[PDB]
Amino acid sequence: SKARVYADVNVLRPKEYWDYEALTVQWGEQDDYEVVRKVGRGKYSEVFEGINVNNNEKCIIKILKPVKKKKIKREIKILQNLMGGPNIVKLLDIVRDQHSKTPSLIFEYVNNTDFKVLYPTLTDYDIRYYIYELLKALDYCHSQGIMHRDVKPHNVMIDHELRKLRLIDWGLAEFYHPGKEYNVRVASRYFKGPELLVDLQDYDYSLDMWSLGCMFAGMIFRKEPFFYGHDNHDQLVKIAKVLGTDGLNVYLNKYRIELDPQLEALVGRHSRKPWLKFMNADNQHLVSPEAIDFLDKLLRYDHQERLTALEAMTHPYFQQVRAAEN
Ligand SMILES: O=c1cc(-c2ccc(O)cc2)oc2cc(O)cc(O)c12
Repeated sequence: SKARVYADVNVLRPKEYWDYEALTVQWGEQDDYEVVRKVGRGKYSEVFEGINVNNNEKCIIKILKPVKKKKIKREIKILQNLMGGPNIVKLLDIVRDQHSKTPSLIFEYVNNTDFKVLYPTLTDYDIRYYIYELLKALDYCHSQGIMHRDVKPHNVMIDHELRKLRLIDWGLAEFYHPGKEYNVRVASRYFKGPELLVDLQDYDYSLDMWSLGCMFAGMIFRKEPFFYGHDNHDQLVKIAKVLGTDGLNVYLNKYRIELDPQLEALVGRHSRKPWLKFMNADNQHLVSPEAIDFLDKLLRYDHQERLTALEAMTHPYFQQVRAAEN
């Protein structure tokens, strides 16, 4: 399998662009940036609101947990390559503690509201707006040869006052090369595409569009997370119970993949559940025919069948957002 768009990006570009292991980091001054308060954390980092003591402007200090050289260089290289692209978080500096060599990444500050409290307040129009802004970031990173591989609401910072969105945490992101087999242990469980769950390793940018579809379904149906599996096997079961197993079998046959007998037994056989079955009184004002058409075009087993980010942005679902911008 191969990406249907942007497959040649890293091929045309000089090796320096994608050869992240050859990067040599130029370290800033640790002292320039002071921690004000903790804002977040995950398996690989802790995140603090900070102050640049020179200009007294706010920043984000991302303190990395013990990480291998290769992986830190990958995140840094991707951030540098993408710096300045639409709605991509801006990496401003890279610093380290002299004693322990603990690295911190320094970013622009976004006055975020956590999705668990933000998303339930969003109007129909705001959902269309913010999904469009997120699509700008994804089309940009894909156009630059990069898959994010961890799209989820936790990685989308929104200053709802300034209507500003940034796609953050490029720590799982990778360069796309035609024919390459990737680790499937990427993306957060609830946002893992079928490709990850059935061990299809030669995946591409389309993985992010599945994750976006999950995020989107969660928003319009007010069911967060939308596919709620307890482990990676259960995650495929949850998907199969929505999309149906008939669709799953054609997919598996196309890419000549056989499931583990344990997984096959858990998946069983399931009818397709139409999208309107998720509609209720609470989500009613969000679940229009255009929303459904758009969602249906993202949540496809076959990664080659999903809308590209560029296509998604042209969907009639976003026509009002485009018109406002034009
Ligand atoms: O402005 C923010 C930026 C970041 C951030 C987190 C990881 C990155 O690679 C880059 C930026 O995380 C946050 C996490 C929060 O809970 C709140 C934030 O405002 C931010």
